[PDB]
Amino acid sequence: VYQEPTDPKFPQQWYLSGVTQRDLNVKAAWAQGYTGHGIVVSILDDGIEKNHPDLAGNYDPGASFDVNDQDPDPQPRYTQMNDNRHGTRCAGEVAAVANNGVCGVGVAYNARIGGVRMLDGEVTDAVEARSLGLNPNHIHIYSASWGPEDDGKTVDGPARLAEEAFFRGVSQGRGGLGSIFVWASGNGGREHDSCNCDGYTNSIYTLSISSATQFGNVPWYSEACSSTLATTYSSGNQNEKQIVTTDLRQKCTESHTGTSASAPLAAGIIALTLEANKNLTWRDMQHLVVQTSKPAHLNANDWATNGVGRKVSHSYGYGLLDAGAMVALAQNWTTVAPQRKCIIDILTEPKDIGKRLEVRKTVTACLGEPNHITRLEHAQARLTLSYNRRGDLAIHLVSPMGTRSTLLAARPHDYSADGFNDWAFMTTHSWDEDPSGEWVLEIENTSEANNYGTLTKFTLVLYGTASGSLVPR
Amino acid sequence: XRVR
Ligand SMILES: [Ca+2]
Ligand SMILES: [Ca+2]
Ligand SMILES: [Ca+2]
Ligand SMILES: [Cl-]
Ligand code: NA
Ligand code: NA
Ligand code: NA
Ligand code: NA
Repeated sequence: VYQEPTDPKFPQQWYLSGVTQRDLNVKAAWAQGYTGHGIVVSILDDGIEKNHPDLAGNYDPGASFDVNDQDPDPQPRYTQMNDNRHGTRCAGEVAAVANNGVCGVGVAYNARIGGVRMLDGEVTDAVEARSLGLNPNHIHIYSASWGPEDDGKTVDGPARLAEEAFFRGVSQGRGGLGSIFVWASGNGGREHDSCNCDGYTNSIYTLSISSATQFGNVPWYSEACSSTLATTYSSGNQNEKQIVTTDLRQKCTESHTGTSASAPLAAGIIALTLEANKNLTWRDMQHLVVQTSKPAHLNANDWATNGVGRKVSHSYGYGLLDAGAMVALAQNWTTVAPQRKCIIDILTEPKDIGKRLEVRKTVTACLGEPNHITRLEHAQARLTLSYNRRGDLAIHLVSPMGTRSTLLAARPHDYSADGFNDWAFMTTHSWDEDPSGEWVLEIENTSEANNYGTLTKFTLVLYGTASGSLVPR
Repeated sequence: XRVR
């Protein structure tokens, strides 16, 4: 009965549906009746062309604002270089209109789509906070294809107002269920960047999304880290197809690329999922992504099976999003229990790093207390350390179930002598594991240089629950 | 900072 879209470029949207199974399985969700109706997505970027032929029918002024100029109208600033095309391309991936003879279709082609014009100017902490906290009882899902510089040297995250916006959003947004923040994991692959040095992607309040090429490979721009949750298709080499979306000046493009394209596709899939169950909390959504994402046919050299039998990669998280499986699992989903937080101060004295440091600690994860965790969600190793050349460090964290998370890989361009100041390295790779037992932190000098430094604080922060486990995969 |  379901008739797929007839838009002229829909046949070029290989990542939405194909016979090849190299797709996001979105048509299967459409055929179950989920196309985004009633869900509101906002693109936090350089503006949205609200009169675009393939966006106008879905555009939502209530999902939109211009923070750069402080007015309601997020229209991009037109320039000769077309610099401000980026948000319009992201918007079409989410919610381009279907069956209208124009371009292709959004993942959630009946969702309402808005944009916050906030990148076209100085992006201050207050700018980010006003964008992340925009209309949080109207907007369901925020999509951000931007972040700190991908030079492979920067360690940067949200400052106070932005961090407050994340916490207010997941606590009080969406009627108390929590705003959904979707983040692009980054374009710093060529610089050997790590998305754990990015506090937006590294945050537990964002779903950080990585990219795969059409042929199932790790793209040149991809950043590996333990905080990534899942993956959607994006661009690769010039023999691989790219992303089809709305472009500036009312055009259609078939050459949208990079990490920027992956987050909007995830945001669309999450919109379909919210339509299938509007009562999902922000943590529910991350559970669904973990349980339904698909490693198969994604190539990586670091696939590992965690303690509950799920395959996980630092390039891909739990793998490709599967929209059909998301909306199917969402329908009868039982809300997860309230989030518990167990804070474990590991060190009794500072430790010289030297060539290599290993810190072992057996934990009870708040046994006997209301924050006892037997089912891990996110885990953080909040580290304070000094070191003479930060990019020579590699840091690994091993869970009691034996899951080795790379918190930090070598960054050849990171010459900083600033160390880390209570930086909350995050891993998703031990999701649903029991965190009781021996944790191991490994810090090593990956260069031949005589480096030196001291680890002065290691707080292991565990989030999760104590009920509801599934039989391991 | 912040980059697209
Ligand atoms: Ca404006
Ligand atoms: Ca269309
Ligand atoms: Ca980065
Ligand atoms: Cl917290
Ligand atoms: Na709440
Ligand atoms: Na995140
Ligand atoms: Na254990
Ligand atoms: Na052991």
